[PDB]
Amino acid sequence: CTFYTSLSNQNQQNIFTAGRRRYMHSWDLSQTAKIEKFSRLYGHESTQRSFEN
Amino acid sequence: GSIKFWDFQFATLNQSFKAHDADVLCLTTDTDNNYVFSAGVDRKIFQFSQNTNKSQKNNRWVNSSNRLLHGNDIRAICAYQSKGADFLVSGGVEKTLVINSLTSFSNGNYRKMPTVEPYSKNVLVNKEQ
Amino acid sequence: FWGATWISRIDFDVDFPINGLTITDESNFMNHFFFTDKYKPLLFVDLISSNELAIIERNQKAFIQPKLVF
Amino acid sequence: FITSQSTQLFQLLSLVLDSIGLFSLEGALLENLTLYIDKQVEIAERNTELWNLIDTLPTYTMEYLDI
Amino acid sequence: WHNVILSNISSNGKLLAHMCKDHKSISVVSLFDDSVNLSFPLGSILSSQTQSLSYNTRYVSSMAIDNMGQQLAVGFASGVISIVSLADLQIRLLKWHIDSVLSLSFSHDGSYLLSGGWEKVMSLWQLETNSQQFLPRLNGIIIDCQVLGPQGNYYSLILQMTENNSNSDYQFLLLNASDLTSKLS
Amino acid sequence: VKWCLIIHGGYLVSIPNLMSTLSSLHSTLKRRSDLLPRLLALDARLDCTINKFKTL
Amino acid sequence: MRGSEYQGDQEHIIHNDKVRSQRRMRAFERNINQFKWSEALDNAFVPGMAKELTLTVLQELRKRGKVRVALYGRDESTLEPLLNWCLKGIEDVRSASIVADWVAVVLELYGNTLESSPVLQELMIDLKTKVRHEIHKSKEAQRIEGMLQLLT
Amino acid sequence: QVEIANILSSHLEANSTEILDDLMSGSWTEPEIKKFILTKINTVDHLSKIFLTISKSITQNPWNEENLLPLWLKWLLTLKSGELNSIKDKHTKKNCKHLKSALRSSEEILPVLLGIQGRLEMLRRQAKLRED
RNA sequence: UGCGAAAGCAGUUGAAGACAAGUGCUUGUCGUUCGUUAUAAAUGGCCU
Repeated sequence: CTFYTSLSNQNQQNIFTAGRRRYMHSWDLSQTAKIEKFSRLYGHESTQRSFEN
Repeated sequence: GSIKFWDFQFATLNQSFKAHDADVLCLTTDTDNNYVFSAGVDRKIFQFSQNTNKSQKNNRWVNSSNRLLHGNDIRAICAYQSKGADFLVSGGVEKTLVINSLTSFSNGNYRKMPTVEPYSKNVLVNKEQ
Repeated sequence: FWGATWISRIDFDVDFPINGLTITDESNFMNHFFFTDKYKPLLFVDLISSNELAIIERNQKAFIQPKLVF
Repeated sequence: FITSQSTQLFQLLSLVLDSIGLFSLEGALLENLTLYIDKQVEIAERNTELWNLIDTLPTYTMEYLDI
Repeated sequence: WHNVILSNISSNGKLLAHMCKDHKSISVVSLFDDSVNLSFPLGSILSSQTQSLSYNTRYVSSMAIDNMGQQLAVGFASGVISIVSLADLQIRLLKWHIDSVLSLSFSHDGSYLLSGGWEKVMSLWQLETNSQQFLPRLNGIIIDCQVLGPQGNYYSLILQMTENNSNSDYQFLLLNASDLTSKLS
Repeated sequence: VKWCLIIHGGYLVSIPNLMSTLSSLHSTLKRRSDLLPRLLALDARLDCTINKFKTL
Repeated sequence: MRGSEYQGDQEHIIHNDKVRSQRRMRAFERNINQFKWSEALDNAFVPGMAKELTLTVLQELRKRGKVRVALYGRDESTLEPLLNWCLKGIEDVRSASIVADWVAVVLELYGNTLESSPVLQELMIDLKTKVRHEIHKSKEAQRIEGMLQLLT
Repeated sequence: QVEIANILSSHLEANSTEILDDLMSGSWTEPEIKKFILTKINTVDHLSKIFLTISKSITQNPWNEENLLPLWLKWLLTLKSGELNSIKDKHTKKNCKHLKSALRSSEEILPVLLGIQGRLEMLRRQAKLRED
């Protein structure tokens, strides 16, 4: 897992986490959490069977 | 069924195209290496083009088009160009040649030669008996 | 006269009415009337008798590429 | 009169046989009525079949050339 | 301009591409400058086999112009898409839609193309490898498609629901590009 | 079934309710009869093709 | 590897997105989903296939409007499995209506092939015998229905 | 049988109004009707004339006990269906509509008759029991 | 297309202009008009 801050828009803060799974999570930044899942590779799924690294 | 373009000096992959649905049995290119033509078991001929100047500067190929012309596998393909000639000749398990134009492959007309052209006769008939 | 896909007959005592995928051939090669295309392809054509014509004609799994039908 | 748009007349007949009941009807007349109906059923079957119908190389060949 | 059959404006809002009967000719013009000024007959783009076939193959239903003006996508009622390189009028065929394509839109960078038609499926064509990604089972056929964001965060769609013949039922769908989920319907 | 109706017909007439108690017969008989028009349509078509190749 | 057992009992926010596993789809369903009309028809007539499951794929294909589409590229070798089921399916009340439609199309679509194929003809002779038998059963059910009205 | 076939052939060429009477001759049998249609009806005009005559007759009285005209129509349809629909005459389509309307009535008749036929069977059986 | 029940009962599908192809003539077309109630077919099928 790792923090991320957009180099232009400093107000944009995000956390990316991944595991031995075919999807990756992103957490934009407190009642709830805005979590998005990246699970689409656009035709290149064969080369990528895990997002862990 | 993939066509891959490798950088020679570094021996590294530049592009990968998943074009064919089966084996790619033969490849050919035009004189200027502006076009790459591939054919195989799927009976299709794919055209990969780098003719545009922007493509040439970036060194990127584009899957321009494909055509279905053969009734069976395409084992052999070759290209020829001169000031008065522009041929893309293909043949295979169908046992017949197919002739196209390299520059106008997408839109140009094509000819399917006869399977047998009896220049040398294999049959004779005797009027008597 | 006959070819791979055509048969023709010419009478040599009558004169006719005057009225892309190949080399353009700018360079040199070196250095009464009956026409039919009904019969094709032809292996061999010749006469058996004065009125009998012999026309001999030709009579594998492939990768399936479906044609859409609605 | 029958044994001598028609469904509305026959459907009216089927109502009659229901009104008459089993006890009342007489055998000899039942024979004549049965024969007529069997003829009609055959005709109705025949017409229906018509109605549905309305809705519904050699190795060697010898030929003469046209010259 | 006279006798404008079809008209489109780039995502930037700085280029206008239009087709006229002056059969037909396509011309692209920059709005705020004189840098871009091009015109060419539709016959040059159209294929010869297309000329042999029915009128559906020669009839355009959609037209999209890239921000830089280097590419122009033409959709046809037959379901074929043709990307034209404006520099040399070179054509590239993308053929997935079985019926008329109704909406086309380039991405901001120009490396992706959103297409939609009667299939009720939104297709993202990856032009680098000619691949595609799908978002099927939308509520209706895609009248219009567009990329909405500085980084293409959102996709805006217009759906038609052609089942109801009595009235045209439009629905505006704003999807999150990250996971393609309806941010606002 | 046919003999039950013939013999016990008088008794069956004088019953307070028949539909509820004989509901199974009505459903079963109703189902078969509803197929009758379709089967005639199939039979006519089968005869048409059967006649054709038999004479040819 | 000691963290799998944890279910987030002590955490602030618990986030669940995993989609529950749907049952595996059968071969005929996958072919329909992929628009394989002809192959889906083949999966209908395979050994050890449930009668109800065979009726659905035939009803789905009709509902999709693909009855001729599934039947174009066929000959006597691959047509007999459909006719074999039709021979037994005509008897049942549930599948009688579907059999009538499918048998109608193959006749209207393979009249010529029927003439030159003796095996296909025999399938029609016995089929005509069976449909004729159903006519007797349906006609009787009308008669018992007719007299059953007399009682009430 | 040969004399009637030749007479019918002449009347078809002669456009006689006696075509109907020729078709109603009792000498006709089923195989001869097949033979006459296959061998003698080589022109579309003759095919149209016979169809028009039969269709008009059956339309007027679809319930005629005489089965012969239906047998002609049945085999005329079964054997020459390709040539019949090739005929594009508007009246021929109209005559087909009138015939279809008359025949369409009959199939509606049938479920009622089977109901009546069922009751009569139950009635006869009861009488036999009372006799015994 | 009108009416009606779902079955069906009546009634329609014309003219001009322009374009393309073939040879002034023929056919086919219309992001052209007026009037009347009035086959298809660019190998092209749905994500994770």
